[PDB]
Amino acid sequence: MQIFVKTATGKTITLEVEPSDTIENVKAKIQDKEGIPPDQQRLAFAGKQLEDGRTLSDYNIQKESTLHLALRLRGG
Repeated sequence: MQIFVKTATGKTITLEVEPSDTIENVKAKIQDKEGIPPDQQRLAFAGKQLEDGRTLSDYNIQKESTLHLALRLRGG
């Protein structure tokens, strides 16, 4: 039903996407939440590189399972 994307800051974010809206949707639903635009973020699953252009539910996403997110540097 839902999923969990945990930022590199250690903050947990409960997310809700469609099974076939592509990984791109996982980044878009967080763009409004954390405000961080695309590209500045990156997704993974237990270390497995996730990629857009494929059905996320067929890729690695599972029911209420945990994913791993990476963000940009602070810059200073």
